[PDB]
Order: sequence, then C-alpha cells, then structure tokens
Amino acid sequence: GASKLRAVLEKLKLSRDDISTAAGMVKGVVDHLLLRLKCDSAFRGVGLLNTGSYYEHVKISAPNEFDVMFKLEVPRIQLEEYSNTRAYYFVKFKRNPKENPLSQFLEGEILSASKMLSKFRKIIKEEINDIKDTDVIMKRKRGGSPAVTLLISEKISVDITLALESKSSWPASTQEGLRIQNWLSAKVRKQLRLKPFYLVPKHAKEGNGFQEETWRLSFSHIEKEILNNHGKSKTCCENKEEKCCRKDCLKLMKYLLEQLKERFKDKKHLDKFSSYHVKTAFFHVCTQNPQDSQWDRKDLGLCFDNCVTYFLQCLRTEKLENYFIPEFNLFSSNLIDKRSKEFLTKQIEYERNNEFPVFDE
Ligand SMILES: Cc1ccc(-c2cc(C(=O)O)c3c(c2)ncn3Cc2ccncc2)c(Cl)c1
Ligand SMILES: [Mg+2]
Ligand SMILES: [Zn+2]
Repeated sequence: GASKLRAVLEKLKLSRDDISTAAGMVKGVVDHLLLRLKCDSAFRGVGLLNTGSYYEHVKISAPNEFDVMFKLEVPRIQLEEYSNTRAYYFVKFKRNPKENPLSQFLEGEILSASKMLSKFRKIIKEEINDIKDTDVIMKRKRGGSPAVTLLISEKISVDITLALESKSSWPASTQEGLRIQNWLSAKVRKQLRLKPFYLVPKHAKEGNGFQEETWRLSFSHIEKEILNNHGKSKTCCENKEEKCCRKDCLKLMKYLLEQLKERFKDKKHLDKFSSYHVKTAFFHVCTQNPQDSQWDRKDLGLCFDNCVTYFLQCLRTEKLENYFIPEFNLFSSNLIDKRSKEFLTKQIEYERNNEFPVFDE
C-alpha cells in the first residue's frame, strides 16, 4: 500500500550522491560562463538566479538534466501582452532616460527575444571550448525554447535560461494566481508578490512556427520559497510533532512521471510532459488541501492518491492552469497534442487503479 510508496522513497535517497556530484559539475561550468558573460557590454549585470530547493543555483528536473537560470537586471521595463495569451509579452522601455546597455537588441520600441538569445548562445559557445578541464558540448533545439543546453562528460545535461529581471508589479494576468490565501495566508501572498519576476525568451506557437520576439513570464524562483516553507503552521516540519508528507508526494509524483516516460520511450508519446506539469498539479492540490492535517505522514498513501487523482483529472479534461496565470492552460491543444494527453490518462488511470505496479521491485 503506502508501504510500497515509503519503500520507493527510501530507494530514491540512495542516488543522492550521483545527483549531488553531477550538480557540482554543473556548478563549475556555470561559474565559468558567468565570468565571461560579465565581460560583455550587454550582460555585465548578469548573475545566477537562486532557484534550487536543495542546491542553490542548480535545479534538478530529470535524472541527468539540470536547470540553471541566468538573470539580467533590466530596469524601467514596460510590458505589452501578445494576443491575449496571458503568459507571452513584448518588452519595451519607458523612455530614454539614458540609452541602456541592451539597445543592441531593439527593433523599434520592442526588444527582440531571439536577437538577445542569439548573442547569449554565441558567448556560451565560444567559452564552451576553452576550459578543457571537462568536455562539454552544445545541443540542438533553439526552437521555441529559452534554454541553451550543454552536455557535460557525455552524461549530464544542463539547460541555461536567460531571464530578464523586472522589479515592477506582477502583470495583471497573475491577479488571480498564486491562490495560497487559505493555505499559506494572504500575508504570505502579498510578500511573495513583492519579490521580482522574470521574463524568459520562450516563443509562442503562432501557426506552425513561432513568434520569436515574445517573452514568457517566469516564476520558477518562487518554488523554493514555498517548498521549504510549505505548511499552514510556520513550524511545519521543524519539529517531531509536525511532520507532513507534502514533499514526499511531490517526490513520488515526479518519480511516477519519470518511470512512465522511461517505459514509453519506444514511441515517445510522453515527450512533451515534464516535472513542471507535475509540480503545477501538486501545488494546486496543496491549495485544495490547505490544512497540515490533510498531509499527515501517516496518510502518505491517500495524500499521494489525492495528487494522482487531480493530475488524472487535468489530463482527462485537458486543462492544467499555470499556477501563477490562471487563464494559461499548460495542457492546451496548442502546447500538448490531444493524443498524448489521452495516452497519459490511460496509463495513469491504470497505475492508480492497480496500486502503482510501476513502483514494483
Ligand atoms: C508554487 C510554485 C512556484 C513556482 C512554480 C514554477 C514556475 C515556473 C515558471 O517559470 O512559471 C517554473 C517552474 C516552477 N519550474 C520551471 N519553470 C519554468 C518554466 C518555463 C517555461 N515552461 C515551463 C517551465 C510552480 Cl509550478 C509552483
Ligand atoms: Mg535523510
Ligand atoms: Zn511539513
């Protein structure tokens, strides 16, 4: 039962050495690139964004795949929303106080996402050869993705995303997002919405191409902020009396998708699904279940089934709201095709009705 799930979780622990030394390798490379990007006129204000819930600059998103975010302070920034997509925006500036560093990537009033992403790639690619200490190479895509992808010693992959940092009020499309009021308090929502926010150069799907001057709102850095301060009680998991299973349910949810994605590797039906989809549904279940008593460590198997059922429902209805932007459907037909969503529903349906045989040893 939940005995199986506690055992899954015990075995996940055993591979923390591998992820930790992998993440140190990523940390090295990342620091070297940060040194050089700072040499450039355009990126001298660049720095690493603290996003990871265990490792500072390195978020883990797959067994051998890491996510790192470089942030760039871009002051006096004005947002024009692309075609009511809610998540995708054109970036302009307020005036010409004094000509800014980034003016090389302007096109009229608009800052091109692809033009700035392109000089980002060039600087990384030139630095990727020089330090022979470790063999790292670049990988393909560059299509409707903000990520520049390195492969380190042929095993470890790291996605590097440029992120404009805006200190302004969050845009209106997030007005009704981050619905933590009943869980973490209205006071905590007010403070989190005072933190900055980010724009990453992911490009909207237009027709069968991309609109590659659009940026996408990013709130990745809020995750650590809630994962590690996750209870209704400020002292949740700080003493032996308040031990919940919120973190273990998220760990189990990610592992479930990882295993399923590994098993349907033959015909790639599940390519488009990622741990981001699982985190989003998880935090939506923390919203439905706001009391620390709804996540007692003794109830692990039922809290897990709460998470799998909500995820299942999102797949069946083809609707998973962006946690920060409610009108942005992570599961729209535009983003994931209808056959894939159907495919995962059948598999997660099956796993759940059979007490997760994918977890068997
Ligand atoms: C409470 C809470 C806090 C943060 C996130 C969150 C947000 C973002 C985001 O940038 O929007 C995340 C994220 C987690 N992992 C990755 N990305 C970035 C991203 C960008 C484009 N496509 C997919 C993913 C969630 Cl889901 C819940
Ligand atoms: Mg331990
Ligand atoms: Zn807790």
